Amino acid sequence: EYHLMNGANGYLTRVNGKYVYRVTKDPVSAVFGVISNGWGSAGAGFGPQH
Repeated sequence: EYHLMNGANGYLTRVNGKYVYRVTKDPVSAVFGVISNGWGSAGAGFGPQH
């Protein structure tokens, strides 16, 4: 086939996209962001969202 026709490794490549979305949604990603950023809310962001 040809990539122009439909695109080789198109849907397969996007498979990782779903995993990324789930990871971002999870609080784990937020932790990496807060820790990496080095800036804490110390008010609302800090602790449970509630």
